[PDB]
Amino acid sequence: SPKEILNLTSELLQKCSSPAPGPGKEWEEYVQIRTLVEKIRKKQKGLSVTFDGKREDYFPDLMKWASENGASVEGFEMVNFKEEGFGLRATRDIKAEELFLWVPRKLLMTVESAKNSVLGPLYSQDRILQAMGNIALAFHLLCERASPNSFWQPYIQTLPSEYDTPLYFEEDEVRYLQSTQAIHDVFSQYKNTARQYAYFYKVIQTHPHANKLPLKDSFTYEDYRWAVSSVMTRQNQIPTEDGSRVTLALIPLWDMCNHTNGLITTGYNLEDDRCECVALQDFRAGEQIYIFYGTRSNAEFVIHSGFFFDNNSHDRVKIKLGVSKSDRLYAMKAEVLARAGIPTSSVFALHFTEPPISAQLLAFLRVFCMTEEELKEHLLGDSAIDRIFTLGNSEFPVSWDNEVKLWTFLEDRASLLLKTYKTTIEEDKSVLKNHDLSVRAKMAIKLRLGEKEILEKAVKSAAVNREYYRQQMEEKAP
Amino acid sequence: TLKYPIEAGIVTNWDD
Ligand SMILES: Nc1ncnc2c1ncn2[C@@H]1O[C@H](CSCC[C@H](N)C(=O)O)[C@@H](O)[C@H]1O
Repeated sequence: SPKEILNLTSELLQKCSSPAPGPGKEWEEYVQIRTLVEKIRKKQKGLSVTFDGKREDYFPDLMKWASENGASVEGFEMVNFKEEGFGLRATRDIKAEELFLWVPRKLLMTVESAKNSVLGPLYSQDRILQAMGNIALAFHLLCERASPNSFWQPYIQTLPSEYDTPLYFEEDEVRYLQSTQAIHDVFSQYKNTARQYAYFYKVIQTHPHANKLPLKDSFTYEDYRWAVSSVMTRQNQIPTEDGSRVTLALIPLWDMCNHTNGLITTGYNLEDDRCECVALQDFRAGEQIYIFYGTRSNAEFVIHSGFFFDNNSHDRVKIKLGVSKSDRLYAMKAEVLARAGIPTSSVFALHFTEPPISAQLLAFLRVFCMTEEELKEHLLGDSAIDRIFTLGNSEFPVSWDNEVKLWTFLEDRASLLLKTYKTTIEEDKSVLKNHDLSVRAKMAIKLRLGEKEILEKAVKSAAVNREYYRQQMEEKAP
Repeated sequence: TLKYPIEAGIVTNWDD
């Protein structure tokens, strides 16, 4: 019943437009939303458009389409790589820094091609589509998927039919993330996606500029979950045709590369109007070709990329810290932070790779622990180098007293965070070792384990710095 | 080095 779906989505829109609930209400709100999304989903028949046969059956047509439009198709082939999915495998030796992959702009799906597509009329009227280039790309993808003769059909027919973003997690798979820092961004993703689906289902079914959309016929929640997951796992920022601005884009062929540690070796060539990728390392014939996606955390890889990357050298966990207005020194601390370019309250990161805290966090902690006299002396100074550059540098303390205070705080705070997790490090390792787990469950348990391993490293680093500066104070002659 | 580096799956804001 289309009128029942319209009533259920109206209810879903209102629920997901409520304000954020207080501390400790987030899980039960997520369960409230899952209940209504699942009831809608089980009343619908999955993806509106499906392709018979195997995913690999369509890769030859992708290579042929890419070749005819000026892209590189020589020296690699599309292969199944088990738990990494499909990817590129070298057919011949490829040297590091060798240009081996390129994709002309005509092949890309962009916000610009979305504007000139069947979505164009609705794009020009809808406030959300105009503001959210990633949402516009998602609907561009759904519109072309539902088009029988879309130019990008060879690309769309080779995209995965599902993903491992948390949108696809079962309830108990998300439950593994209770009391983690990452779960809050999982909650947000689910609520955003459900709100957007309900909003656009109403728009597509009622707006006159949507009357000719291929989605007015059928537009299921699974359609929208697939579109946003496709975009978040694969989208890229590229310059516009003249280079004056940037835009979001899906890049066929190149986006089949899987991820490894390294540096970005993909850039846009504006002069030749194409994406270009040089080899991250030497790849021998028969070896998988990897690229480096970007310096993202494992929370970001799980939530936005749908995988957990082992030995992520950029892994980190978010921590929120601020000066309280109850602090009798709030005004002076806020003034010092402003001079340093740091907000009074903000989100920092604790890093896996040494050092565990950045210059920004060290600067904040120093200011947070300054005495009134240290604040006055700092504000009286005016050397440009002392606004932030020395303030965040480990070898330029305010005072040994200040160091002891800030490391004591950081040790206690990282220790406090560890105590709030539902499981310990070794409990997690026992689950991973002795249990048969789904792919998505393993991602969740590895993620919560990784958060705690970072926090314990921060505890031990803060403790040794506290002990070091306490020793320096004790050894100072009286 | 790269005038326009491309980050695969760059994180964007989805809060409309
Ligand atoms: N190192 C890695 N380990 C596990 N999965 C990876 C990975 N690098 C990339 N992926 C997967 O590849 C996706 C990015 S697109 C890369 C091509 C993809 N494997 C495909 O079959 O279409 C991610 O969402 C993730 O599912």
